[PDB]
Amino acid sequence: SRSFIAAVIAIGGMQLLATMDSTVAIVALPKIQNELSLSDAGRSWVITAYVLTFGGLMLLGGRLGDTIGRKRTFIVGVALFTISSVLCAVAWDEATLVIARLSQGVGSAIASPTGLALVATTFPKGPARNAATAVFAAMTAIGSVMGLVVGGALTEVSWRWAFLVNVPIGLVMIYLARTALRETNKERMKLDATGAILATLACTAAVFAFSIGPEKGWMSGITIGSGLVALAAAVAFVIVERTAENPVVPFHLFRDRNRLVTFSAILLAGGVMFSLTVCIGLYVQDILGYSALRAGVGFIPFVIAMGIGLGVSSQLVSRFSPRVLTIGGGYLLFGAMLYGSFFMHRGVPYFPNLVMPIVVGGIGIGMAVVPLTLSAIAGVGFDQIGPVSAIALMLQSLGGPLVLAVIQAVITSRTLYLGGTTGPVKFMNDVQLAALDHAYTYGLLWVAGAAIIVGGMALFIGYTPQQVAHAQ
Amino acid sequence: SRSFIAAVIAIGGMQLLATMDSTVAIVALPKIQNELSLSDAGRSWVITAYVLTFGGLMLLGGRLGDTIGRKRTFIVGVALFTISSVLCAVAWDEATLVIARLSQGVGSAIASPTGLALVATTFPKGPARNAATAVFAAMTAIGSVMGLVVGGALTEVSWRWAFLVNVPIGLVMIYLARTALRETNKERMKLDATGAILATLACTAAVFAFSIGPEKGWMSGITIGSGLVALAAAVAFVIVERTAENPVVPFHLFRDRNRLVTFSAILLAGGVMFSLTVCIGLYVQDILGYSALRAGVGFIPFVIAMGIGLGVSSQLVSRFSPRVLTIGGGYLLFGAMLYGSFFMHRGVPYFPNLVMPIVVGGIGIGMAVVPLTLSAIAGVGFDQIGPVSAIALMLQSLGGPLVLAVIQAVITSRTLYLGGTTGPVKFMNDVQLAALDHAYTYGLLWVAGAAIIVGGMALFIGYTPQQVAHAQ
Ligand SMILES: CC(C)=C[C@H]1[C@H](C(=O)Nc2ccc(-c3ncccn3)c(Br)n2)C1(C)C
Ligand SMILES: CC(C)=C[C@H]1[C@H](C(=O)Nc2ccc(-c3ncccn3)c(Br)n2)C1(C)C
Repeated sequence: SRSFIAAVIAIGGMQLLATMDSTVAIVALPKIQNELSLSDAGRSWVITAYVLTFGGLMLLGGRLGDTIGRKRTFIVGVALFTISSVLCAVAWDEATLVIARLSQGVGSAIASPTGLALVATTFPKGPARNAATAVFAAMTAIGSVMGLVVGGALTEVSWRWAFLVNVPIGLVMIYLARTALRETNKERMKLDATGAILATLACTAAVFAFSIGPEKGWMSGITIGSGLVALAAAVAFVIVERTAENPVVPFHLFRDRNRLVTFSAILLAGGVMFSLTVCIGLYVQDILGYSALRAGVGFIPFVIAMGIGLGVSSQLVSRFSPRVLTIGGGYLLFGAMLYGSFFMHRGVPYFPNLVMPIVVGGIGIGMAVVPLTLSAIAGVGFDQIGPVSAIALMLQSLGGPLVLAVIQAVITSRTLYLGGTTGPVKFMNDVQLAALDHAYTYGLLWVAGAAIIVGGMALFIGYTPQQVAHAQ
Repeated sequence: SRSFIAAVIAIGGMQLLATMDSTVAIVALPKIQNELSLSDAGRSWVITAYVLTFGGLMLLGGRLGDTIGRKRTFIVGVALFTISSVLCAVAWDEATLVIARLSQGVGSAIASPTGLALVATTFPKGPARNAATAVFAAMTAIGSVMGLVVGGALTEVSWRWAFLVNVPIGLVMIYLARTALRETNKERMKLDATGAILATLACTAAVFAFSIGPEKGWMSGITIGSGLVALAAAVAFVIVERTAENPVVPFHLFRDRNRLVTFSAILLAGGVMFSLTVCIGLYVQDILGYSALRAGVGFIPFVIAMGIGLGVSSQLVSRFSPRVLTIGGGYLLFGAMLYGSFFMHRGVPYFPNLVMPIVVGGIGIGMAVVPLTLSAIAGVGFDQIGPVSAIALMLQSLGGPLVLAVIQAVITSRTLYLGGTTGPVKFMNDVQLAALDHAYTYGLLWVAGAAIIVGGMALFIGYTPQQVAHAQ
């Protein structure tokens, strides 16, 4: 009872912390610019510092779990995250802020992968694993909405006070991490230093190239050089992993078609969800003119609906195949994305027009999330959960930017076609506002079209409700 | 008053009669084969003579209404259909049945397209036209189900009495149409005999080739010759229509993207509806073992649901665009088809596994069909409505076989994949029955894919509610 609650909260705390930090950091960018006197490059670098280390230290963090221990790695990561958040709060110049953000991203990349391995190992297959997966999914949304609310609330005094909010809750997690999580005293495995180094180099180079491409121009020497470095590092990693004991990423796993389909669905679904949340935030905080507080408190129905959906999916996964639940959730998600696409324009009441799509989509996402997570880590084995979980988190965090960039490009092209301007929102006339509203409602259609493929690829799962939701 | 009801029922009764006769002809084939000792070729000729005469002379029937008179043409078509129905029952040799069916199909082709023209040119734009369209679409399914019931319950004594049920219906049509509909009083036009003859012979050649394809083969010289003749006839028709005084198929109004998209949507939607009806009837009769009478009794809720959907759509079209209603109906129908594809197999109870999908699909079809046809008959002209209606009915009745053949091919391939057998379903064991059940449940997914492409392509309609459902 109490032990299970403590264990699931300790496992899910890292996702809550990371999402809260990201949301609060993105909310209070321009007060930071005013106080620190930063340029556009500094504004980009503040967010880029997190992503560089988050992406460049994913597989390594997944592998160190067997090298040292999962519990020790979890507390180490949470402690580093808290210390680097304190450094972010105390940071006085641009260099200190960048260093602190890089350290916090290092802690996130060393702590997040181990959470999925912990949820796989601590609880065996059965109802306990289902409930743990539901809690793990719910913590992310709860953290996102809470971070949005607190960041909006703390916009009146200073941006420094916002980072310190990450200190107490994290400490609580540490306390829980010291009690519920146990150690099996299993034999300690080794690490493939060459493969891990190659993977880290390739990931860091790719992330740096992707971030610096649009900002400094494409094919600007640095961009192509970083791309070539990433390609060479990936090729060397693939060559090395062919005959290396305890691979960083086992390629022979990806032969099964069930797992390939599941992972591709994970990538696409993560991209769609990230694009949806970014677009809805921009539309609510830009077009309708809602403040940060109202935008934050308007997503509580989303949290409640997603929790209800996750609970229902956890209850019903023990008898129904994962593809059925995935398509069932997608049905309501696609209904909401169309209702919003057709009957949303500036000047509509919140209650009868905006909250119902939120509730329907949240319920659909609640049913959709659990079966994919259960299928990803199904029948994997202890000595191999690490890389699978690391790849799952990597794909979820990687699908986002590409789809978001495509949607923003479509919206910009539509706005240019309607007769608007690409300037700032705060210096816009009525015609440009109408053009932007129509462009956003048009981009929702492309998001739904992407969801079409996301769901159609999920018809080839093949898993049965006896390999993911029963004991042994 | 009573005049409105009389007009709408008289207009739709031709669709009712055609659908009922087609259903009762499909039902009573084995009895005719036993009685007349006809081979498979005889049955194929019997089923295909009506199709040949219905497709070959459709455009001529739609065009002669302007030169002769719409009311007079409808009267003549109904009388010819009644006489042919009387002749069909009292037959002694194969030739008599063939010629009676040919005459009946000729009459149906002459009379059916004039119904939509009468709807357009008799009831002014507004609520009256909406109600007329709703009832016109409703009694098609009403006639389908009542003809299925009559054929099931009447073929237990004598097959000849099945073809004698059309006489009272034809008599009430002739009386009501003579009493209610009134003369157009328009100046008589002139007919382009050469173009009409070319189009009629091209359509006849195409239908004959399609009929003789499966019976003979795809390599036989007869099929190649028929196809070449059809292509040459189409070339002659299109080249002569360059400077036709009263073109049979005007190409000058096909420069509107909305109209072309609407016509393609009509084609694909009609194909999907025909395929779904045929497949569900075959599934109910073959696998579940239901009798014809039980199937007829079990589809009355489909009629009721379609009526409810039409009633709601007629009122809703006054304020919303065709796109929104079409997509909502497609949403409900997609949900119903997915539920059928997943949770259906032999041995299930009838009540909570077969009524809800039927009702939801009926509501969706009702909400979907009305906006499409109002879009089809919107803004054409008093001198070109006939050809437009003829093209609409031609595409609606032509889309069926094209997709039904593909669906049946997929079903047979899937059946052979699991290792079933080909032939009669009554002589199979449990293995082949299970294989064929899985094949039908798999083909439902392809029908759903056809529906989703239908909706995606109908997303580009672009009409305005004012031009379709607003008066003056
Ligand atoms: C051909 C076919 C069966 C289409 C199905 C799509 C679907 O079911 N689409 C879907 C399903 C699930 C998710 C999702 N969302 C968040 C997290 C995980 N999964 C998403 Br974006 N789209 C629709 C309902 C249109
Ligand atoms: C991208 C997009 C907007 C997809 C929409 C499809 C749709 O809305 N599909 C649809 C819509 C209408 C009809 C129909 N059915 C009978 C008679 C007339 N129309 C049919 Br088959 N499918 C779905 C709900 C998946």
